[PDB]
Amino acid sequence: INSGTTCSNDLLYSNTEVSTGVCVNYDLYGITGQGIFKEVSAAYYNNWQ
Amino acid sequence: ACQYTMCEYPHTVCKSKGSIRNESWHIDSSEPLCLFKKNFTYNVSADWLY
Ligand SMILES: *[C@@H]1O[C@H](CO)[C@@H](O[C@@H]2O[C@H](CO)[C@@H](O)[C@H](O)[C@H]2NC(C)=O)[C@H](O)[C@H]1NC(C)=O
Ligand SMILES: *[C@@H]1O[C@H](CO)[C@@H](O)[C@H](O)[C@H]1NC(C)=O
Ligand SMILES: *[C@@H]1O[C@H](CO)[C@@H](O)[C@H](O)[C@H]1NC(C)=O
Repeated sequence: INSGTTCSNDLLYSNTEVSTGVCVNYDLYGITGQGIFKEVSAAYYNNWQ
Repeated sequence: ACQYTMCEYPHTVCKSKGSIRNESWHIDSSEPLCLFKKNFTYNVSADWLY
């Protein structure tokens, strides 16, 4: 107990509810803020980004 | 990254053509307090690593 790796949840949804066009809150991978999403076609991300 | 029991004289032993010794750089067969455990992959034919 209280040491190791196999933790319990304690976490939020991880919801696939990316709602574009409106203003939302976000907590993406640690970074928090408010913004508007908009879908686009991009290729500059790599497999660690 | 664990809580290992390291030797006084650690070494490794190659696997392509093994030597007379035995790769004995720890003995901690207790599935010990491992804070981190991971596996990543790399190219076998690449000359340098960084
Ligand atoms: C990371 O890879 C190593 C080597 O591929 C894994 O070690 C093997 O684990 C299996 C199952 O416990 C054993 O039967 C083999 O003898 C091990 N090989 C060696 C060379 O030690 C290791 O389990 C992998 N780790 C994770 C977290 O997947
Ligand atoms: C290496 O380990 C094997 C199996 O335990 C043993 O038979 C052999 O003698 C060991 N080698 C040395 C140099 O002690
Ligand atoms: C890296 O791996 C790829 C896939 O096999 C191979 O084509 C390439 O030659 C490797 N890189 C080097 C420097 O050998």
